[PDB]
Amino acid sequence: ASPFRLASAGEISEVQGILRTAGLLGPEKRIAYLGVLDPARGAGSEAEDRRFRVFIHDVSGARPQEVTVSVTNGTVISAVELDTAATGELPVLEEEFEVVEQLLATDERWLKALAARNLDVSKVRVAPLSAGVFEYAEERGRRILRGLAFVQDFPEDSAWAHPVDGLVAYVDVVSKEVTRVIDTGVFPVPAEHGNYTDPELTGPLRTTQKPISITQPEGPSFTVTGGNHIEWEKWSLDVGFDVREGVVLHNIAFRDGDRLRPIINRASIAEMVVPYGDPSPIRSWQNYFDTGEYLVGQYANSLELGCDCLGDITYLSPVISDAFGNPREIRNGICMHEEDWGILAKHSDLWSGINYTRRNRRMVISFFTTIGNYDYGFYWYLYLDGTIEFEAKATGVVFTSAFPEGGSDNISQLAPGLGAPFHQHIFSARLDMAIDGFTNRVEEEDVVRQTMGPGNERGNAFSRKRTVLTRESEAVREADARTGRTWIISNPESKNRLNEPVGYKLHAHNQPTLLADPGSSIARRAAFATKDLWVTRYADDERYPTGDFVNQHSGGAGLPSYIAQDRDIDGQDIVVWHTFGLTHFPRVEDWPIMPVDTVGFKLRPEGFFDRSPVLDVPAN
Amino acid sequence: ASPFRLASAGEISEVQGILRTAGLLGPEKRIAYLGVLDPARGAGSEAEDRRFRVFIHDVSGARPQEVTVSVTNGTVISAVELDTAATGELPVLEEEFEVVEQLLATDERWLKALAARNLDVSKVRVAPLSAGVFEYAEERGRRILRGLAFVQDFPEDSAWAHPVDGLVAYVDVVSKEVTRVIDTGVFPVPAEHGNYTDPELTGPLRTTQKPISITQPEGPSFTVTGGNHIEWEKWSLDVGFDVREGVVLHNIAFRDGDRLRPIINRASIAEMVVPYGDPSPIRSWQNYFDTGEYLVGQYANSLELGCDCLGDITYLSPVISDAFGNPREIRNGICMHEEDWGILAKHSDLWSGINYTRRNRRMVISFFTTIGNYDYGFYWYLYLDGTIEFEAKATGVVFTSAFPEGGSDNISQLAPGLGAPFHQHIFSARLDMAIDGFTNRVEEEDVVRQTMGPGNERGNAFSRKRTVLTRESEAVREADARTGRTWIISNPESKNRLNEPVGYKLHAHNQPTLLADPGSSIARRAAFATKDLWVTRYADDERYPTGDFVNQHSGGAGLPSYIAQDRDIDGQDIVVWHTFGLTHFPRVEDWPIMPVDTVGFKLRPEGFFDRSPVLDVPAN
Ligand SMILES: [Cu+2]
Ligand SMILES: [Cu+2]
Repeated sequence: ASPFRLASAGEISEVQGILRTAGLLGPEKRIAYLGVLDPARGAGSEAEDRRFRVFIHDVSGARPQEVTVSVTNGTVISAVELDTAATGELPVLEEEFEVVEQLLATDERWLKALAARNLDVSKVRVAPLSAGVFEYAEERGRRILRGLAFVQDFPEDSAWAHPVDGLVAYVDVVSKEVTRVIDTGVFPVPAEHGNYTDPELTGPLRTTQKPISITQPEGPSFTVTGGNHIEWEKWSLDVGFDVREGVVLHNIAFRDGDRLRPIINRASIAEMVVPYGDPSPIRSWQNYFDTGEYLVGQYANSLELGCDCLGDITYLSPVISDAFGNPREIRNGICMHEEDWGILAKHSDLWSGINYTRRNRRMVISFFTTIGNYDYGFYWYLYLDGTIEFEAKATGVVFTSAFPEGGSDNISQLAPGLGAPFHQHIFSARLDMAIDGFTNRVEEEDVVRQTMGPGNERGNAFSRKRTVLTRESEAVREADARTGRTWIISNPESKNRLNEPVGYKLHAHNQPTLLADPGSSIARRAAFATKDLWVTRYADDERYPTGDFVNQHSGGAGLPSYIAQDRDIDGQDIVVWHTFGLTHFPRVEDWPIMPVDTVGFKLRPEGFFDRSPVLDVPAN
Repeated sequence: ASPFRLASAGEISEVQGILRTAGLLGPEKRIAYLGVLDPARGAGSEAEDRRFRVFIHDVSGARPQEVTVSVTNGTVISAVELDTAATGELPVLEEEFEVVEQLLATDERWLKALAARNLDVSKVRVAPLSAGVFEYAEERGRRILRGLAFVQDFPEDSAWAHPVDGLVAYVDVVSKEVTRVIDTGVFPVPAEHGNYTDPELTGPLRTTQKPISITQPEGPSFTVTGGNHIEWEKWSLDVGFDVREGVVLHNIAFRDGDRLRPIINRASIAEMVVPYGDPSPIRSWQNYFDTGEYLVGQYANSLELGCDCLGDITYLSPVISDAFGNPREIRNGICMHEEDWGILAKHSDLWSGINYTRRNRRMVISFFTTIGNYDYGFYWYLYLDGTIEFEAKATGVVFTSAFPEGGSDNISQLAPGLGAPFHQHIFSARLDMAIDGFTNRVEEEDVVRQTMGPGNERGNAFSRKRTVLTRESEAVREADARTGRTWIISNPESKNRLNEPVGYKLHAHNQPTLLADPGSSIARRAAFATKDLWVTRYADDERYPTGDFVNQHSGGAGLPSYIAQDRDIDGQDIVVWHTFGLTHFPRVEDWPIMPVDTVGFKLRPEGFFDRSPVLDVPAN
């Protein structure tokens, strides 16, 4: 049995049983996070000790704990109470989100505000959002949620079309008290509806699209063994799933003839922040840490065939735990399939008379998640030529506000009186590198322009330069699209036939990074987002760029803390953290429902192979 | 019917008859370029007048002429003699390429160079490349091609694997003289073959790739009328083909309700430069102007179904003129098909209970060309949401040299002793803008970061700024990926319902531009490539960023010349020229045959529509 297989429903139940038996899961206990711990550093280590990490919250306000249980031996390996005001609060529970609207509905200040706007309280939906850490000392140690109002005229109506601006409430979800209600002024509530399903808005439906059928008469080319192990066109990997990160890929390797050579030990989107740049007090605290605070894997959708995933699809239905330890499966939550990718290589040679053409194809592993108004698709691609690529697709309904009279420098109009606060969606891919094994290093490669003169008389010469990042204090790098900056992860002791260290080159999209002022809370809490690439010495306890407990943490927690250790990264077990995102000034065509936009990165072999790894692909 | 239809065989033959009748096409004349001209500006279209422009070369050595004929009226509109030493030589003739190897084979200095290397002349292929303008005063006014040697061991051998470095010959293709033979020293000639079809090199072929059947049961969704008029999912356009530019798109328009709205009047890749960065005198003059010097449309491949173009494909077989004025058809030279493009939009709403998912698709129009060792595919994409995108695909065999013992800063090693000089593939897309008509303008949009303080107390705010480029003198812009710089083309007199000028935003990949020293011959001849964006006031004689005659032509024509006019581009008939390219540092993975690498750009609607233009897309 592989130590990388997906956690079984019975394993979750087993952790529940172990926890309750240990008396760590009473009536007031809630599992805020639960996930298996994959194998520590070993090699010939065979002791199958399946362990799970759990964050246990206490509804009575009693200190929460971080517990590690061995589902194999049925024991509690560790259990530590947490001082949340120091180390941060646990992830928000879905139940806590639910209580916000309820409480506000019976709060005088809230009802007072709704009354002044002639808004029927039973029609007002509340988006219960993370609070972060700002200037309210009373919040330290307490679990707060901040709610924003949206009018829903009827059950099937889209409330996002009707933001109630000038109003925000702060709710303590444990004592269940409305700590604050702020009403800066009445703003008219956008009247037009945004029901993209209403024929009055859609108009007659197109009858012009003919069907495109993608089939595989002989089935797929990849094989799935042990439930989540993929073998496809020389590639080898394990598809894992975590409630916090979503799909995680393990042991990405390419079989170069005889040997199965490792490339990336673990690949995942370790974080994703969505900061808002509207200076209004109503939204200036708004910053979603979808992965850290909400847990994107928890909200994974059940993908439909022919709708979400077209073609010959192979599904994985991961199992997560609920607030009480009961296993829950996300039916068809993961799509696995291979798709045509046009031309791989082509050449019509005059001298030899040989005309050669080959088609490319990509293995696709994906999942979609819904975080309130937004929906995000996470796609990992494996190409025939050895390229690894990640692509995040953003859709959903844009978060609205009112559009100020006289316009705004931080909000765009989408409809009459309907505003759309500017914001970014910034991802962090954590890549536990394993280029032909763990001894790796990273070089920053810049294009080098040369001056016309001796040795370059015609001024046509251009070169390249590579700077090795030796210590962590010099591994916080920024982009420079102008000089064609990329980053190469190589293995100093593994050379190709030309006696050069094998490698893989990371190609970033060079999108803008965190725009917020450097002294802001969000710049402190999402420092990872302020730079494009980070390199750290590997450590089993350094899993997220923002830290373990992101919710309401004061700042400096993940990457900036890890880097401060200043460890040696030159030819060591290393991890690459790549920051990449979309800076969003919503447009009229993003309303009522935003068409997909994407961001990503990819890594290509750079002297990894001895020649093209795709010479054996047939004509077809 | 449509003045935008493709030139027919008959029209070509007729142009030949008109030139002949006019005494402009006797036995010593050769057509170096022939193409139909676009209808003149202004709705004042007094019937059909199909005019063609021709560049006529004289094999006896007499001055060439540029001629415009009205194939409709059977007249010569104009015909002028060309002083090629001032205005540039005509594009290279296919026949002139054959010449080089032949002449060299009988030259004593050449045979002497070959003998010094123990190479059999009958086995030495010569790559006859464009000359450019350097320090050879004797070349002024003459049609020169420079030759580089490659050993081909047998008929089916790939000579690219065996470059003969240290040797270059200059040849006058009209007087048929070998003007120069330069030998800098013997180099070992790389021995390994690069026969990617040799079973011994490929190893047994994979038997693991199952079929991926892409079919359209009811046929395609697009219609082709009048030979080249395409109508697909609200889009409307004409697919034209020019021997110099290749596929050209005309009258790109989107049907918005009852109104056919124009977006781009004309789109084409107006130039394509491939500069080499090896300071060796053997190659320091190497710079392919594939479009301007070689003419990409003339080397377009015949695309095979199932191999090059997969799915339900509608082909176009454009007609070009051979060197004598006879028409020549390029069978299946252009592919037109629509393809699935994943998720268009997706949202699962808690509050409304509505889950919505829609698929995207794109109209693809492409062709592939072969310029000696390389092959480039040109792909234009039209998406359901109104996005217009271009993608250039680079493949084939890389241009080799010897890898110097002791390494190199401008050449990389691909095999033992085999080098690959550093180079770039830079394109220029000419976009004759028509955003809701000709009255357009361009703004450069930068993201704006804000300082924490009054009005932005929490330092989270970020904005954007737009600068209107009013005169051509301020319309030569550079990229700034750091500030998310983009360019918006709007129609100041056409507003969306929110009273905002409709527009389209151009998203560049922000790859490095021309690396050469600014004082070099290439920097001046490919000045366009030194900047990302140029905007000009439309002129019927301003068609190429490099001018009409690029072959052995110095700076003095093209964009830098047009720009000096400093015309008004603020709310005028304007043209956008976007420079974008690849910096290729050849890797071992690119040998023996290069796997596809890509580059491009796209334009997305920016307040062009009144809401998402895809609400009428059915689920089915
Ligand atoms: Cu957004
Ligand atoms: Cu290249």
